[PDB]
Amino acid sequence: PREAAAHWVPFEDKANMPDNVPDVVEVGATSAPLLSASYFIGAKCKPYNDDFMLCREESQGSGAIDCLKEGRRVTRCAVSVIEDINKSCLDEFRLHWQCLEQNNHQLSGCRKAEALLNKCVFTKLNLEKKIPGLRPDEEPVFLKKDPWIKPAVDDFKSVRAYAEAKKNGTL
Amino acid sequence: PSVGQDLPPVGGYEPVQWRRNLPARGFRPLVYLAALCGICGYGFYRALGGIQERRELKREK
Ligand SMILES: CCCCCCCCCCCC(=O)OC[C@H](COP(=O)(O)OCC[N+](C)(C)C)OC(=O)CCCCCCCCCCC
Ligand SMILES: CCCCCCCCCCCC(=O)OC[C@H](COP(=O)(O)OCC[N+](C)(C)C)OC(=O)CCCCCCCCCCC
Repeated sequence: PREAAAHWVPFEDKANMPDNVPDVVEVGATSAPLLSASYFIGAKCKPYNDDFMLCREESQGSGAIDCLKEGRRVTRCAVSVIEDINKSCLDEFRLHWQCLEQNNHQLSGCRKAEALLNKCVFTKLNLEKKIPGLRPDEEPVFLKKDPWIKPAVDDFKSVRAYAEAKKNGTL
Repeated sequence: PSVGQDLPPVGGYEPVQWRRNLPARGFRPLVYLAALCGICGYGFYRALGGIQERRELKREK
């Protein structure tokens, strides 16, 4: 909660989780893949994440040890989402998060690869990207045409792929 | 006799300019103020539109 300052020393511990806790696959995705697939892991794994945080609320200060069984399932279902999005559109997912590698991981600077990825995942993985808390007669911001805030440099691969998807008629 | 001196022309010189040449230049001051308020208000339009757009971007992130 507070930052380490004044000569902090990093240390690691070679040790293992005990016998009674089963093993769990951990997420190997990085900040641009994770920020890319954030909306789709939030769309598929809403009740599991909600179960985890609601358990952690109900057992106060228990915290760590007593809702471990449910933090298993949130990691498992998000790994399921990212495996499925790899096998579905590895190329356009890659186009998206390689765009997000530049521009400070700003989501504002990568709209034209984001449209391709959202179409490809809604077509095949059939998850939709939505923003809740947004009452009607308020346009969602990744749908609007001529935004005020445009990126400095459109990346070249996604402009070319966006024009090719115009020409194919899939868009 | 007086030969070889410099003398004025027989017709005289043309008249020089010795009045003040300070013509009032510029638009009316109400034109500059109306232009000022227009330039400002269009700037406030674009600025507050960009602030609201940045707020929606912060919501998304
Ligand atoms: C490189 C871009 C520089 C832009 C200039 C800086 C911002 C503008 C400042 C406003 C001053 C102004 O331009 O006012 C325009 C006036 C001329 O109007 P007037 O003859 O008095 O008739 C007004 C009669 N009324 C009142 C009935 C309508 O003054 C001048 O032109 C004087 C020379 C300043 C030149 C500045 C360069 C711009 C070219 C203008 C050629 C006409
Ligand atoms: C004393 C101050 C009095 C101001 C009176 C001006 C009323 C003019 C009506 C135009 C409103 C409009 O139509 O522009 C609306 C704009 C743009 O918003 P948008 O993104 O397009 O809306 C989309 C709605 N969403 C976001 C929900 C989707 O927003 C503004 O804020 C600009 C207002 C004009 C600037 C006024 C500044 C006045 C100068 C103040 C000097 C300190």
